[PDB]
Amino acid sequence: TGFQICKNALKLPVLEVLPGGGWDNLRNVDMGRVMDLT
Amino acid sequence: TELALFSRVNGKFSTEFQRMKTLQVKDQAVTTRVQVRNRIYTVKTTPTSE
Repeated sequence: TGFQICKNALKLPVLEVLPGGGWDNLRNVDMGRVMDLT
Repeated sequence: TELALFSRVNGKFSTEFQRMKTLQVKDQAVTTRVQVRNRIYTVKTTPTSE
């Protein structure tokens, strides 16, 4: 799950915001991966 | 003043002057700056580390 391979192949920077990640609605803050991102 | 031709011819001038000049300048500057910066870029520990 290391994007470094093709971030190295083609020189673009990876997007920072990503949806596949849990989120606490009470504390209102991101929590952790849920949907895997390859 | 005074004069006469018989008994009383004199002269007088008791001139006087009183002056008192007082100044009082009073200046008071005051400056006060406060300014504060903040940045964050957060970091969490993975839920499966050992």
